[PDB]
Amino acid sequence: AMINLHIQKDNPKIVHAFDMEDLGGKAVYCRCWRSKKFPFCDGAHTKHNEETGDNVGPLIIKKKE
Amino acid sequence: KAMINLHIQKDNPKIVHAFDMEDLGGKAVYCRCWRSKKFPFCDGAHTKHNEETGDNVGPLIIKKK
Ligand code: FES
Ligand code: FES
Repeated sequence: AMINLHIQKDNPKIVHAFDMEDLGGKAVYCRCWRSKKFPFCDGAHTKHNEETGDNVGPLIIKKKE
Repeated sequence: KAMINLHIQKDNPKIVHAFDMEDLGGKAVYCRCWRSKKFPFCDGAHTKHNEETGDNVGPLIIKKK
């Protein structure tokens, strides 16, 4: 069973590379591949966890202050 | 129907990782397939997942400019 079901299925390996300056003060990244704002988290993991019984959540990268 | 995460910290109801940009050093490669033995970091387990399921998931790279 696949993890990603709809994102850029013409791409054989979806990879996102960012410079830390592109994150600003905080970036919240999607790790469930259900977000409408992918690679960013939009809270779609909540609906996925409720329907499948999963426990996935996002990745948060922020500035120290 | 089926879950994304199968074995990582199943006692945790929502797996979230939060880092300061200083904790990344020069480059961090984050897992988005939940198959890595070094989770939240990518160990290349996505290649085996993509080969077996026909998926196209890949990691998230955050680096210094
Ligand atoms: S929407 Fe995918 S982890 Fe939040
Ligand atoms: S091991 Fe999960 S994306 Fe590389």
